[PDB]
Amino acid sequence: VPTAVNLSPISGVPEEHIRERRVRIHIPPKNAMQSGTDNVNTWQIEFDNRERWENPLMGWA
Amino acid sequence: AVQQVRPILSVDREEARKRALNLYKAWYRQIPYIVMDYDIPMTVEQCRDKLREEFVKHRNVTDIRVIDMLVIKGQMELKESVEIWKQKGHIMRYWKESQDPKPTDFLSKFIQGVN
Amino acid sequence: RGDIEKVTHTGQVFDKEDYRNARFVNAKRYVNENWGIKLIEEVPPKECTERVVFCDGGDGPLGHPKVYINLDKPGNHICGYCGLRFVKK
Amino acid sequence: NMDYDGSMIPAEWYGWMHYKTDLPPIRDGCRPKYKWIADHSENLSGTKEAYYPYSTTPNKVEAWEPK
Amino acid sequence: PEKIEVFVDDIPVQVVPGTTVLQAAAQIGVEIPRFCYHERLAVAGNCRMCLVEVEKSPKPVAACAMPVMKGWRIKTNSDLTRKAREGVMEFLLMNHPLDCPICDQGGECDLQDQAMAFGSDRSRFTDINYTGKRAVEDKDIGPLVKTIMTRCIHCTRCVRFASEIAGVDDLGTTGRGNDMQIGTYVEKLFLTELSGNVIDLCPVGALTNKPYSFVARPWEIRKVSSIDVLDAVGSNIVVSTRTNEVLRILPRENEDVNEEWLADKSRFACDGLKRQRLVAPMVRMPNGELQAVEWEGALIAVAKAIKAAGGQIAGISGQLADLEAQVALKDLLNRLGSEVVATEQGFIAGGTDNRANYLLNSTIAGLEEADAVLLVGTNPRYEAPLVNTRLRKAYVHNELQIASIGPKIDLSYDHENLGADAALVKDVCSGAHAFSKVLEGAKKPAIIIGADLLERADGAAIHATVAEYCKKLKKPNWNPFNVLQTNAAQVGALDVGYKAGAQTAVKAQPKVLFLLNADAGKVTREQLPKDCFVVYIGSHGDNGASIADAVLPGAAYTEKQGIYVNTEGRPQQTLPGVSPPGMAREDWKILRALSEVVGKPLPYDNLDELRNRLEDVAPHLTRLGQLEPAGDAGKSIGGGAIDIKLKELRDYFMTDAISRASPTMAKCISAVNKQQRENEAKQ
Amino acid sequence: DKPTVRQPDAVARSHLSDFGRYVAECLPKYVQKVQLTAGDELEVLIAPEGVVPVLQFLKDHHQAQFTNLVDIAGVDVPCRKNRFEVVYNLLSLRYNSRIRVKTYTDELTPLDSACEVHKAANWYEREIWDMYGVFFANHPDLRRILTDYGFEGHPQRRDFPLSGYVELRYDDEKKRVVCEPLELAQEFRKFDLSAPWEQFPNFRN
Ligand code: SF4
Ligand code: SF4
Ligand code: FES
Ligand SMILES: [Zn+2]
Repeated sequence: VPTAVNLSPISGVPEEHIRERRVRIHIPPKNAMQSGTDNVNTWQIEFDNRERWENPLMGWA
Repeated sequence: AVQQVRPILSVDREEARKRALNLYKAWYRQIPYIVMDYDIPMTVEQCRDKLREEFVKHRNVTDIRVIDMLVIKGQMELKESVEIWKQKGHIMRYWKESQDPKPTDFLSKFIQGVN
Repeated sequence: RGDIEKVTHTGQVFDKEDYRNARFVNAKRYVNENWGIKLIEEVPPKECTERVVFCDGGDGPLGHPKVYINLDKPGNHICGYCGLRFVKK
Repeated sequence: NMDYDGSMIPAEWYGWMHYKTDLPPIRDGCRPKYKWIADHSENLSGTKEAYYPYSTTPNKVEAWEPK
Repeated sequence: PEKIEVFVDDIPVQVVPGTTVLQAAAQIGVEIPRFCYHERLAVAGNCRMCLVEVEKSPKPVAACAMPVMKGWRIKTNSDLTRKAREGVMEFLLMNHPLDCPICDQGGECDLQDQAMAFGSDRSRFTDINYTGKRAVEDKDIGPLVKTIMTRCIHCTRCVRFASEIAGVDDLGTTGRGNDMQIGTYVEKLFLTELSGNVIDLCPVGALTNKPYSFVARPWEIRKVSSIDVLDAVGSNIVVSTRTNEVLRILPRENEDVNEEWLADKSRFACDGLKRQRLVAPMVRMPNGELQAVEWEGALIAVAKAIKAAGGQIAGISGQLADLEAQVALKDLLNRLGSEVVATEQGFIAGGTDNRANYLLNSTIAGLEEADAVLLVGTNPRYEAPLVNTRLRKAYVHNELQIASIGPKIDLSYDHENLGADAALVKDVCSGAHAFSKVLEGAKKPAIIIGADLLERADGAAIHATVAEYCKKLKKPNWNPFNVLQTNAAQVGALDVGYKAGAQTAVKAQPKVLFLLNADAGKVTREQLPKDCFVVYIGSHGDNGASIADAVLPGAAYTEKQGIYVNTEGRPQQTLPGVSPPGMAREDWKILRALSEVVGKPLPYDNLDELRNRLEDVAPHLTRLGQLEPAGDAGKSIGGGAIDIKLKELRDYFMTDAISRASPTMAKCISAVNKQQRENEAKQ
Repeated sequence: DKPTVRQPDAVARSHLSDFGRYVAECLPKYVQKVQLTAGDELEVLIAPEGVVPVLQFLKDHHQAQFTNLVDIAGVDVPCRKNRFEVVYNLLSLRYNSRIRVKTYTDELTPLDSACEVHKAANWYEREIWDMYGVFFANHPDLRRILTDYGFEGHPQRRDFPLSGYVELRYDDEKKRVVCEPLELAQEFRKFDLSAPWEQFPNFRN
């Protein structure tokens, strides 16, 4: 088999999130108020921030 | 590149195509028993058109293990539709009958909301 | 009804043109009558002699953690936990 | 009459009725009495004087105000 | 030279002989605890946390400042090392106040994490009952900081930062012994364009962000990487977003750009995204008032004004605009038949085609290796303060000697002013002045020119003269030409192809005019004709929005994803940490929707297609964080005196519109003027 | 002594060490690495192709009568080349002990089912089919067991979000329980509880 395998129809993600979301691979930023670098020692995948809003009842995000 | 893996129910592409056509035949036979039993507001021809659209949106894949995983999942939905094993609320989930459609032009998307 | 237009201690009130005052036609608005600011400035400051003083909430183990306040600077020194004011003459 | 419920018991007699303390509030000298302690209220659900929540923080983003 | 072998934690490693124990420990991977060692500050031995036991030694050694020798066996996880750490920080924690729930540094305090790791479990301090722990008074150090001096652990990081990097020596160490207090002796204000980093440098949080007073908690915070746009350095930041609101701006470590340092204007302007915002599309109705309308009605009103213009259309780019809104604006104007675009800050004529005329060609990380620099009418302490930190580092370490041209300025280091006349700018290029011999004899020379002299016409020829001197100062892998910009949109607009003259759009005399995030106040209504239609696209209501016949609300730099190009030429893209408020949207989406309503749409409907269009413009704007080396830069000198716009702190505080909207900068200006008026009343 | 520190069992350590070396001697083909973790538990990391005989060996040898298979646990590690790992926990009543047999599986690579050896896996691998999505070949009945009938995707995969992708409500123009895109009334507030200072110096090697 080829090693380049697309597994989008198998993972169960809706197609809108496949064609719309952008994925950022980054090393997380060090907290500038703290000298420790243990949480820096990994890479991580995070997804692009969409719209948050205030619900009209009580004020949550 | 190249990789040696264990296969899933088929060695080459022709057997996977035969399994997909067997899924289409079994789903065609299972649609008129789905319509008369599940109490859904969908005509048999609309059900067959939806089955055709479900196969069309998975025509684009080429890898045989992905195709055979899709065959295994479609066989699971067939087995969950031969025995009833489900309600009318989950059969209509393929049609997405409750979601209002969203426009695709940039002006209407600009007017409505940031999504 | 005056509880709709009443202001809470966080400075919040709904406007007259706001749609969110339509939730109060069947259930009354809850505004706490005991504001903490007025009841903490009603307590007089405590005059002390020592350079540093200790505060623990006035209850012992049931108060706040015990902290030490310096009194060499002139004025009223406010405990950051309970709001009691100390002063040295 | 025919309107009794479990919310009519005040806060001082609540532990005596629920067997938390064996001391009645007549001789319970440890129970405090402050100026800000409100009187007891029953459950006011299903009534025009019920509780309904709201946002306690004010608006944090101010608009322009062209004039 | 050679590498000596040291066995750290029974692991052999080859190190430079100048390195200490802690640098070899960080080389093999182990993190030795510290409270006073900062790698951008001088070394000190006052917190005593970093004690490690080396073999065949009677006492443990401080790992931060004891250089290694050949044959050492350092044991980080030894019993004596852990006993020394526990005893030392038990001494640190005997007098710390019980202020953790009312301490804003808690949740990210160094003392809490170093008690949970390499600390004791219970307090041995019996004397909390009687003759208890100390408490010292708070000193009003500034309006940007909140000082609770009881929590200070006397680590002397703030004093070293003031006397080394910030430049002023207002902070100091008063008292002797257990009553030693780290603060000013008198009621003074510590003022620097760099005081916010002191909150970064305090490990315990005795010095606290006063705009970020009890607002949120560090475990709650969604940290999003962004790039600040108020300064032209393009410093990498991280934005604290929690429940769809901006909280604070913190530094993110990029060694090439900012190196863990942030200006006060870049940090304390998170309040400006909350005040004077634009939330609704506004149209000036013909009764004389600007009224908020719907988006579709505002778009068709601007389209009808565009159709009524009929060929006389111009557009001005501002200072907060990103690359993508400028590209969309230029594409809309070029599709409508308008070949004129404008930028608020002016520039020389003919310098658009070559990058080096408007680029800080020497790297900001390379400016710490400079041997002699010359400032031609710039104040880098206020115009771009991290460049001044790099120049201060090169002054301290590389023995930099610096001459400046213009008025008397304080650069936080010793410097000589040659004069205020522009003719001596020729003389350094002529070779008669002694600083020309200093620059010719220097190993790595540079000449830094402010952009406000390039705003002038005749001083443009001054630019060419400096370019001739760069042909006498060329070095391998070192470009001596340097132009220090002020805003973060000028280099990007010149990379796209904007005409940087702000008077060009006025001279074109349009019937509808586009203001894209312009709040500089360079254009008024009396310069424009009476049939003009000023359209404002930016996010903040100011003097740019006060003259607009149609106001379209935009998103700020924390609400949109957009590329910004700094002075050195590194294109970096921000990230949308918080949703825009009200009906405000992204600026390029506004331009694309306006192209849809008018009738000639832009070919891109997505952000990635806009990045492909940017790739069609220039391939170096597509890659992010990568800087390509620019080429070489390529004459009647006027008699006008050289002047600097930013000569004091109160001019530095109100540079930008976001800094204008926030009340923090108004509080800073009121405190500075109050301190000056009390000094004048006392004297 | 040390009352806070947990005291281990030396005889259990010696018995599991001898049995782990015995297992590594008996099957050189399928057993990949035998390890003995803290807490006196033996983990036999094996090849995928040895999923079915080794357990059969552990069912049928005279010094390996692991008659009970108590559970099969799947762990999703996305950083590895073979993503999922599958942990078989077996209990021996004759010798009064427990063993763990760990294997690795890709998102598409099969595992041979242990239903011929232990029948409890007849549902247990089904859970690993539903939660992770690994195909178990020669299974008598492979179906989704814990999730919805119209559910798409595998939940305990780390690529799947915590709150899912869809929600369910009741709709009166269709008279049915319908499926809608997910919108929380209040979002899940993610807490950054990562340790900034390392605590254990023995686990960085
Ligand atoms: S300085 Fe650190 S340890 Fe001390 S009160 Fe603040 S959070 Fe707690
Ligand atoms: S105020 Fe903070 S940075 Fe300064 S010596 Fe004290 S603990 Fe260190
Ligand atoms: S880190 Fe070495 S004594 Fe402070
Ligand atoms: Zn108190």
